[PDB]
Amino acid sequence: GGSLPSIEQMLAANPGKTPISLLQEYGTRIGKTPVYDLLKAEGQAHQPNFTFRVTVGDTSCTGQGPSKKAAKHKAAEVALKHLKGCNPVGALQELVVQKGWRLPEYTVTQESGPAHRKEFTMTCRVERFIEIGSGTSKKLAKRNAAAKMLLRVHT
RNA sequence: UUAAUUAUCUAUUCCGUACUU
RNA sequence: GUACGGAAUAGAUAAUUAAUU
Repeated sequence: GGSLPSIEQMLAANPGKTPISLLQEYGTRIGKTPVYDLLKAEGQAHQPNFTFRVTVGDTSCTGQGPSKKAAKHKAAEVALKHLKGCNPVGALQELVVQKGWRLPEYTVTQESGPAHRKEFTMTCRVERFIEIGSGTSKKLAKRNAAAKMLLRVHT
């Protein structure tokens, strides 16, 4: 167990999780709760812009990012401080089609065990070339495999 | 006609963390 | 019962790129 909790102690004990999930764990000790408000949601489906605000007791702060996840993450990170007071897949497809080859293909060969810390290994396939990559999602794994493949097919 | 990328929402499944009964 | 977080599947919306017609 433990005693006399503090916001300085979480940074040494579990800084690996989001400040969103971590800031509410601190809220329970002080009786406060981090309320989340979306300040902004606009832009094209290629480079949009998001804003979050978090409120903990008599204080509130904001954060921003290219996604809903990145904007909420930065805002919780700012509250904690005051409480302490190109596409490789598309580039490869454009080459593979220009070289006269058949369209690229992707297949998973491996996966991690824990679902909360999932990982993937994916193979890229071209008319003569084959390469492998990995990532925290099947979409990220093919992106990594495409990045290594761009070095193989290109000369 | 085909392939690839990105953001948001809803539903389902799995997993992790905190609080509470 | 509540809040936050990741992965997979399905549906809806939107923008972008390449090849072909």
